[PDB]
Amino acid sequence: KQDLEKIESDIINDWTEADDLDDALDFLFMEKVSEFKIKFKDPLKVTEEEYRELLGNYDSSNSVSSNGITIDQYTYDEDDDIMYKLEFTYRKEDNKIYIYEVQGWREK
Repeated sequence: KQDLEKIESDIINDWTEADDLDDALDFLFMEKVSEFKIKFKDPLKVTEEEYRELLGNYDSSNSVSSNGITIDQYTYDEDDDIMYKLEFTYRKEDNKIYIYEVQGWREK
């Protein structure tokens, strides 16, 4: 019954859908990408804090939400007068965020 040595020796875990998206964002945020759009047949489930981790340090935001949906917009002030706009379309119920759509683009 000393297989609990196996349990503490165990490496976990750790990946989650958010991590997987976050990793994509990493790519999609590069200076060379001018704009991307990702639509989800089945929405990408995510926790409130997982969602806050995906946003990381925007300068400003605005969101609007009629019916079950929230179009949430985020701004990242960049160099040479360029704003970066990230936008998440999502239903939330509750404490768990169901992203139906992510969009990115830049503006002067």
